[PDB]
Amino acid sequence: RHITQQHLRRTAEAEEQWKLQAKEIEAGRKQSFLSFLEERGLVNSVVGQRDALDKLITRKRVGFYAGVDPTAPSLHIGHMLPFMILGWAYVHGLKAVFLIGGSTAKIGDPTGRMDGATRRANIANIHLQLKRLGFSFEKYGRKHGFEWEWAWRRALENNNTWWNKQSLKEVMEVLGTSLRLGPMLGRDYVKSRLASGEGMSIAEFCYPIMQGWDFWYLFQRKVQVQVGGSDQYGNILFGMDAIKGILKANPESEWAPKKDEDPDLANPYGITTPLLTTASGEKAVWLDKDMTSCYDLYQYFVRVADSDVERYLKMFTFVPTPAIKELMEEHAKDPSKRVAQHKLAREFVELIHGSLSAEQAAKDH
Amino acid sequence: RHITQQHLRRTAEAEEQWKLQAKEIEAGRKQSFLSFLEERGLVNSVVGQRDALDKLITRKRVGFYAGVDPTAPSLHIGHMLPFMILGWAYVHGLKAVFLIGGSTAKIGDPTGRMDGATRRANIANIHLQLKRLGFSFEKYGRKHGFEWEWAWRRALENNNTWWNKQSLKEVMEVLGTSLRLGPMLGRDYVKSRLASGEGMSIAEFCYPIMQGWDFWYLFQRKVQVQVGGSDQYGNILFGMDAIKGILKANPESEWAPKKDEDPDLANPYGITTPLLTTASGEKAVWLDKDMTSCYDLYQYFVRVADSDVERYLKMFTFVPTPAIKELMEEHAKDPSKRVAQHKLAREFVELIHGSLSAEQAAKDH
Ligand SMILES: N[C@@H](Cc1ccc(O)cc1)C(=O)O
Ligand SMILES: N[C@@H](Cc1ccc(O)cc1)C(=O)O
Repeated sequence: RHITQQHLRRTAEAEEQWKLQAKEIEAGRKQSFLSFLEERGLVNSVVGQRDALDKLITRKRVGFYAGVDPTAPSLHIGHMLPFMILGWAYVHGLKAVFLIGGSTAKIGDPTGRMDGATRRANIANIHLQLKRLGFSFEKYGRKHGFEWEWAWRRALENNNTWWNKQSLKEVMEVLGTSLRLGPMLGRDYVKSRLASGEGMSIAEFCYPIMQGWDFWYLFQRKVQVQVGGSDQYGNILFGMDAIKGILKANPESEWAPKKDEDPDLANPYGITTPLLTTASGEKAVWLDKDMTSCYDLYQYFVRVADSDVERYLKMFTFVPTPAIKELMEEHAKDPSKRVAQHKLAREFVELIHGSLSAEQAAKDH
Repeated sequence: RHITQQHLRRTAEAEEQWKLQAKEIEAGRKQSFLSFLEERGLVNSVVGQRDALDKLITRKRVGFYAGVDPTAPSLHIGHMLPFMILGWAYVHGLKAVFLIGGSTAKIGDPTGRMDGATRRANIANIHLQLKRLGFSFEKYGRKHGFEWEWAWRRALENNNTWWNKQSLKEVMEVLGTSLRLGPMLGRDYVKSRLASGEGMSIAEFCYPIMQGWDFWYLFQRKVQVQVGGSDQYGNILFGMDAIKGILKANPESEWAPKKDEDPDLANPYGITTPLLTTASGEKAVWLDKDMTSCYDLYQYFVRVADSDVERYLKMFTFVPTPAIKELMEEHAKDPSKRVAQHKLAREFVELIHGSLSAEQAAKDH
């Protein structure tokens, strides 16, 4: 009854806070969120106009989301950089949505290229890991630290929440009529797999459509930025162009920027993170304690190159940048003792497995 | 309660009648249904092995269906040949399904290449025309004539009965994973429209998938033969190969031919009718009295070439073939008087607009 009143008031107050903060940033006194992500090295590139996205985040309490296909029994450190971004986003009052690809995983992302019983277990375990990684980001966040507010928004979703019932009709009418075949047949892996004679299924060919429709679904629900690994660039761009195509064809839409509104504030954007390598190829260190014990995880992060510990510290921890600047000189004193590698490992193992587990692994090694 | 008992008994009796009739045909004493359709010139070609389809129809009380996309405010004589087949099928105890393309028409069949308000009216009017064309086939049938039985089955469907809710997920999993992209990109109009730079939408590209899924939906419901115009050959073959692909990948399926069962009795088949021309191109004579009065329709069929009145009589009427053989000699007496053209016109105008209207138009002209 009157709860809509309280909630609406709170919303207004949040908007005020964001407008003041926006005056701070845009006048120069405070650093924008995108600039910060860059100084942490979590931004491999922006899908869309970079300054337009900085403008969006500064002017608007928007939402971010990253998706993982449960094609692994557990997460590994490779997935963490998008989530790091989400983490940051969350503790900065922006909405963070962790998405599990329940339906998309049954097809498999054909970039850059299984049984159900296994896949269901994978879904369950990763769902647990992200459910606890949320609260973990809250704890770890309020320690460095960020004051938890009522405006903070966190969400864990599984896309088959809507693919269990999403009509093919609606997808074809709303989105299918906007997408053009030629451009899609221009995609890299489509050219590759058609040239090789290996080919594809129609299901595989329609994967980026399904992912774009996840993006659209979350777009109607205040999520405007999609975050992913570098490899996902193509899928993210495709998403944006998809949503735009919808708006450009339903200009009367509840989400289309009707003049005189700034289009940069209504459009979708993307962020791609760097790619981690084991001095050779991509990434395998799990986050399931039963596959990678806390001692083994810690052990992995201890043995990080002296050349890399800076970027790694900026990307995999919440420690302030100045504390890193000083810690790196204090490390330069005697690099023999892994001064930085140890802070890194302890920080991350805490972020993943808890503070007690982290200090246990630390005292051990 | 006990109504399932009565119905099941009736079903058994029908199966008996069909088995006896099948002994008649296969021993030679009676003509098969496919052979009959051929002697009427309604069979331009068979999609699948012809003798296998003859075998199917002879051994099994299967179902037929033809689809029309409401992209015209009314039907025209061009649509009639598939329906003629259906008509025959119906009056022979086989199931006949007339399908309106409520959803497919919103996309438009891209072979061999609009607003909603109009399209809805089109749907309504064609729905009326087919609803009355069914009862019309019953009347006209029991006049030549065929004894109406309890086993006779007739149906009028609109595919958005299931596209209003059909999940994209189910289509992709069941069918999308079987379809291969390369072959589809080999389709004629896809090569044509990609070469020209005109291109397509994804919705257009997925049209034959939707139509194949209509075929699959009706396939689960005892309909095994799809009938269409010659132009629809590609769409029908694609349908068959689609259904087969489903069965070949779900061999445990309720509809897959598990040995030792004859696959020819479990597979889908197609029939394509000839194409009508106005001595130049395709077909425009409507069946709506408000667009083509009974006098105008009759007038069209009166002026048919003497060279063509035989095939036209075999295809557009239920008159027995011998009655045509004699009527064509009685016509050869004095071709000046349109002896055959008149029987043709009267017959068809009766089949479409009623007996009284037919005799009115006849006495007029
Ligand atoms: N494509 C991502 C998973 C994903 C699933 C759904 C999305 O909406 C986005 C991303 C991967 O393979 O890791
Ligand atoms: N393709 C047909 C219409 C149709 C629609 C649905 C079907 O399942 C079959 C046919 C036409 O254009 O005339």
